[PDB]
Amino acid sequence: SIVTKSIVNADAEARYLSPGELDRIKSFVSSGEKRLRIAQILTDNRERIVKQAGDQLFQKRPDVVSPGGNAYGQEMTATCLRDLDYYLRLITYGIVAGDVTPIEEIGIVGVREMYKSLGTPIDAVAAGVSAMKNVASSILSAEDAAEAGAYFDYVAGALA
Amino acid sequence: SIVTKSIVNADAEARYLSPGELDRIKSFVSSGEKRLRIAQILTDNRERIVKQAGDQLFQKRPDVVSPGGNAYGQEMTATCLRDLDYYLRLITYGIVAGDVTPIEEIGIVGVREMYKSLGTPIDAVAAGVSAMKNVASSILSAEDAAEAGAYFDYVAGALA
Amino acid sequence: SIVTKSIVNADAEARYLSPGELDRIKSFVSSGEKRLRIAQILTDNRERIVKQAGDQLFQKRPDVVSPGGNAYGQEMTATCLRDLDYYLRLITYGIVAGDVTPIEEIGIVGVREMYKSLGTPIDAVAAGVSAMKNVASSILSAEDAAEAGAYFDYVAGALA
Amino acid sequence: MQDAITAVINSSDVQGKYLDTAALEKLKSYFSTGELRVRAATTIAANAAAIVKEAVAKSLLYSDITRPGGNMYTTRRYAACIRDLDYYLRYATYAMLAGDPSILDERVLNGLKETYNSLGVPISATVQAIQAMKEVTASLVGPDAGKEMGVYFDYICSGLS
Amino acid sequence: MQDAITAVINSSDVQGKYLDTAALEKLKSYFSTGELRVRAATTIAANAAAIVKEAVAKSLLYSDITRPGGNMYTTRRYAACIRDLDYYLRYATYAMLAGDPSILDERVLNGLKETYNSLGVPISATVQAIQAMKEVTASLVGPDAGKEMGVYFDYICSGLS
Amino acid sequence: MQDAITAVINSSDVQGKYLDTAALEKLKSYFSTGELRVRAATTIAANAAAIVKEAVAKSLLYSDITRPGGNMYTTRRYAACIRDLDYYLRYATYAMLAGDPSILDERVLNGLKETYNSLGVPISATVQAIQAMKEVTASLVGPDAGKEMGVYFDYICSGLS
Amino acid sequence: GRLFKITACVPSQTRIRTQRELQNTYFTKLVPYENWFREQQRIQKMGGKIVKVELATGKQGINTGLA
Ligand SMILES: *[C@H](C)[C@H]1/C(=C/c2[nH]c(/C=C3N=C(/C=C4\NC(=O)C(CC)=C4C)C(C)=C\3CCC(=O)O)c(CCC(=O)O)c2C)NC(=O)C1C
Ligand SMILES: *[C@H](C)[C@H]1/C(=C/c2[nH]c(/C=C3N=C(/C=C4\NC(=O)C(CC)=C4C)C(C)=C\3CCC(=O)O)c(CCC(=O)O)c2C)NC(=O)C1C
Ligand SMILES: *[C@H](C)[C@H]1/C(=C/c2[nH]c(/C=C3N=C(/C=C4\NC(=O)C(CC)=C4C)C(C)=C\3CCC(=O)O)c(CCC(=O)O)c2C)NC(=O)[C@@H]1C
Ligand SMILES: *[C@H](C)[C@H]1/C(=C/c2[nH]c(/C=C3N=C(/C=C4\NC(=O)C(CC)=C4C)C(C)=C\3CCC(=O)O)c(CCC(=O)O)c2C)NC(=O)[C@@H]1C
Ligand SMILES: *[C@H](C)[C@H]1/C(=C/c2[nH]c(/C=C3N=C(/C=C4\NC(=O)C(CC)=C4C)C(C)=C\3CCC(=O)O)c(CCC(=O)O)c2C)NC(=O)[C@@H]1C
Ligand SMILES: *[C@H](C)[C@H]1/C(=C/c2[nH]c(/C=C3N=C(/C=C4\NC(=O)C(CC)=C4C)C(C)=C\3CCC(=O)O)c(CCC(=O)O)c2C)NC(=O)[C@@H]1C
Ligand SMILES: O[B-](O)(O)O
Ligand SMILES: O[B-](O)(O)O
Repeated sequence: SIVTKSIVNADAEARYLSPGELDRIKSFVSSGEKRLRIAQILTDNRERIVKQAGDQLFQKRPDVVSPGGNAYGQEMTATCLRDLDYYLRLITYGIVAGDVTPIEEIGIVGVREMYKSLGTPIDAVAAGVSAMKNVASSILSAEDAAEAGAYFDYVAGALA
Repeated sequence: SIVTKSIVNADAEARYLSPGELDRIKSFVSSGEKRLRIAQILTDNRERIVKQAGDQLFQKRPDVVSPGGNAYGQEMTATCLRDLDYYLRLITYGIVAGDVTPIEEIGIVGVREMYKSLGTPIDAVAAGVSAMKNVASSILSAEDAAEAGAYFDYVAGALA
Repeated sequence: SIVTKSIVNADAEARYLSPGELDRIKSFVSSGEKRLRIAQILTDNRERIVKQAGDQLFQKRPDVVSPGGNAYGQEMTATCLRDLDYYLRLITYGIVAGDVTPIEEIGIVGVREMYKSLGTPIDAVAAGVSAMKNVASSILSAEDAAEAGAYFDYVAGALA
Repeated sequence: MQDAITAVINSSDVQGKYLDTAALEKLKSYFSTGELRVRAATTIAANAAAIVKEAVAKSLLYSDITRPGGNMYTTRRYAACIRDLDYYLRYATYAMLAGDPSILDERVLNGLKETYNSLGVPISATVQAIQAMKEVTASLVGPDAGKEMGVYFDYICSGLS
Repeated sequence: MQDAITAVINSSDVQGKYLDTAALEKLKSYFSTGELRVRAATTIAANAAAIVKEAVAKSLLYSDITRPGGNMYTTRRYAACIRDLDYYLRYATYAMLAGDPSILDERVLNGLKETYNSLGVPISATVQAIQAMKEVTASLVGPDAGKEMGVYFDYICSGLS
Repeated sequence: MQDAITAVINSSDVQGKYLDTAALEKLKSYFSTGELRVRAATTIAANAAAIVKEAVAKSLLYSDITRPGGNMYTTRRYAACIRDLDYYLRYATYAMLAGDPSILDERVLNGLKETYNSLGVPISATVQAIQAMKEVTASLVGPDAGKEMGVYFDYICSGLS
Repeated sequence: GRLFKITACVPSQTRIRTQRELQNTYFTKLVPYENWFREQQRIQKMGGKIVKVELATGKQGINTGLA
């Protein structure tokens, strides 16, 4: 959140917030409507966005669900969708927040060591997120899709 | 005190005091009765020194005792004289120790922050201290005035 | 020993031991029985090695056993030999450990400060250790004497 | 530290839930108090020195605390005391701006009671001073902003005792 | 830290004695197992990641620990946890190699329990994970080396209790 | 730290008083002994190693303390110990010159008993060795200076017990 | 090697520091044996007061095996 970021900076310089920082906060709190709207829509369609995104991912990345793949099997595949759901949720937190800090703190820091250990091909996880963006892109207004897209692109870029 | 300074210097180098430091300590102690005498003259004439110093200050700085001024009112004017007395007391301590360490630790470190918060014009306090020097110089021999003078000058320079 | 050193180095780099370190430990343990043997013969001839090194030292440095000398007198002389025995024992530890670390930690670090305070001529203690090397030569094969000698030289070199 | 937004996000994340209706309600309440908070902050920053000055005059000056033998005697100690008051004000303002006290625990109350007890700083007198600033700040920012700032002033106080 | 060798030496030194029979037996005993220790460390090093992976899968995955609310939830905590397991394995190996637990007290256990308690890291779940590592490790190095590694895994476990 | 001069100034200051008769006498007493304190310090510095050597010889040498198993065994620990003695002698001399023990509280006793106890450094033996230094110093500086130095040697000992 | 677990309080004797120094004022930290003498003295000269000293690594009187 921009409020926290501003407080952290001001505190680092042992001063109150600068008029510029306080103004950006004013703007932030008022221009929230469109972002909460976007988050709500993604939340409501979660089951569908993830389900269809999985389908796309497996079509483009069949290796992950074939003998030897990390998500091979009914249960393993279910776990894969569970992770996509985790990220979709994280994406909604980031959208309402106005930045990718919640996404970064809950699901990006250490993500490579986690998946590296599990044997999960992280680039494929990136693909599933891109897929969710795609599916989401058929539910959001071209503008809402454009704004939320920045968040999806972040997670995807970070998942490599 | 030169004794404390020499020890601190000596310890910083994990060594015994040098012949020079020990010699300076010898002069310091033998010069003890002299410094105590000067400090006594000030202590004895403290009321007149402070009272007449205030008179000079308020003459040169009528704004401090006029409405809106920091020392406006008899109570407030009394507190102003009390501070001058504090500094005069600190000055006698300095004289005895041979240096300004007693004065700075007790009344110089943080003095600007203190007076700025109180709303007291520190430059006027310096002037008041200089006035106490002027008055004290009317009872100290040229040699004694020269010695005590450096302490008043240190305080005035540090307050200004 | 080399086991600790390798571990200390590996830990410094947050890594497992290198193949070379592991190979060095393999040589260390396999050559264990030999080092035990060498140290054992020194241990078995300790009394003679110390006594003879003593006579040799005193014939060479009579000043230490003459009036005013550090080892002057029967009790002082016995204490001097007590020290040679201390070092012989330390040398046997080093031989078994494979390095001089036991000797360094037990009898080298602070040694110059100790003897200086005591007034003991350190160079003579060194010469006494070299005298022990010579006596050990008369009871060790050339291969053993060369292996053991490196320790004796370390000690004599550090006691300069 | 965390603000009111992040605080809600984290409460939902620990449950593994997408933000629901109530969570979303809390978020709106914050966003809607945003300009009032910024205003109060802007004011407080301007009156920073004056708030402390008055609080000090009201609770500490002309007592035993400032006279020889007091913990506020010597210019060095007086200055340190008002500096702390400055910290408390600034930090409480931060917390109010954020609508969350976490910054207070993380940056103010963290090892403070120990430092004060160790140095001999009278805890009670400090609490009185912080509370004097509460009364002073309230009369400047209005009852609402004053109530908010107050929860934070009291938060610091409670952590001292 | 000491290894089996320097440990015996230090104790003979404290008595002021040349290595006696008991001391010599101990040194010899270490020396006769030396290659077995190296062999075991080689295997562990080569299967380091795999050991942790199976241990985690056996004792930590698909439980409340990894789900929202559990200490392994969030990619940061997951990574931190397995990083710990990596530390334990690497240190237990050092200790096994040295034939002495001193490195564990000096470089690992020292105030570890306190750090965990303050962070909320479940000591019980951690011990479980270490115990699982013991089994996985033994399946690669054989019973004897598995038992010797077990000694150091158990030592780390006792230090957390 | 403070010397006899500053100690008086500080006690007067805490009372907010100018130097009264009692305080002026305390100051005159210090001034009249200054040259004598300087003379003693000169002598002590010239015989520092000698003082420590004789003291150690009288109190520590040829005992369990220096034999295998003793805390003064190993050249490493022998050096640490005589280094401490060197430190005690130097600080005691400073305290003597200052005519005030504060420097000992601040720079010697400050956490010493704890370091010693955690390390297992024998405090009884340390006290005996400082006691010995007191005796050796007195035989070089004369009865009066020997008693003044004794005040500071004892101060250190009391802080260790 | 050998490690000390120490706690101290170091005040401000020269300037009225305005940046958050509470973190640098009251502290608890591990200090390697070979650094304790120099560190302890550093705090002592700064008018700081030492509250607690412990041998964190436990083993006292090690003759050999200090790494
Ligand atoms: C012999 C080659 C010469 C000699 C020796 C000498 N040493 C001493 C006294 C002491 N020596 C030690 C030595 C050590 N302490 C340790 O912990 C270790 C490491 C294992 C060593 C080597 C100590 C502690 C003493 C002090 C007596 C004691 O045991 O407590 C003396 C006596 C000195 C005296 O005046 O008392 C002597 C004579 N003297 C020589 O001239 C040489 C060359
Ligand atoms: C894993 C089995 C589980 C778990 C662990 C966990 N640990 C931590 C954080 C830390 N771990 C350590 C431990 C070490 N550091 C070292 O240098 C060494 C060896 C010498 C060890 C053993 C430390 C110091 C920390 C502290 C912070 C850090 O990251 O360094 C965490 C993160 C805690 C947090 O919220 O920040 C976790 C999650 N958690 C589990 O649920 C289990 C079962
Ligand atoms: C799906 C795109 C692909 C895939 C996924 C997959 N993941 C797992 C297992 C786990 N994933 C996680 C993930 C998270 N934990 C967190 O705290 C966060 C942040 C919010 C995330 C994203 C965890 C902890 C696990 C371990 C299982 C558990 O829940 O405890 C699997 C199963 C792996 C296995 O072998 O068990 C799979 C299949 N697999 C693919 O190939 C993908 C491209
Ligand atoms: C006189 C030259 C002028 C002046 C003085 C003035 N001072 C105050 C109030 C205070 N002054 C102090 C001073 C000190 N505290 C210390 O510890 C030391 C060091 C020894 C000093 C010098 C303090 C603490 C106060 C606060 C009151 C108290 O004693 O508790 C006032 C009163 C201001 C008010 O608003 O109440 C005044 C008037 N004022 C001038 O204008 C002068 C040039
Ligand atoms: C003022 C109302 C009263 C008072 C205060 C007082 N405080 C100190 C010294 C310190 N105060 C702090 C506090 C903080 N530093 C921080 O970083 C934070 C958090 C952001 C806080 C709250 C600290 C660390 C110190 C010690 C270090 C320093 O001074 O910089 C003093 C001086 C103590 C001394 O004797 O030197 C005083 C006087 N004293 C009163 O009587 C009050 C009622
Ligand atoms: C000597 C009479 C005896 C003795 C001493 C001994 N001391 C140590 C170790 C330390 N001594 C200190 C001492 C001080 N720290 C200070 O700040 C001051 C004042 C200026 C003193 C005197 C410290 C900090 C240590 C530990 C750290 C270090 O050595 O640098 C040892 C060594 C302990 C060890 O196990 O290695 C010894 C042996 N021991 C005796 O038996 C005495 C009677
Ligand atoms: O300290 B001088 O420099 O030796 O006088
Ligand atoms: O230690 B080597 O360098 O790897 O042998």
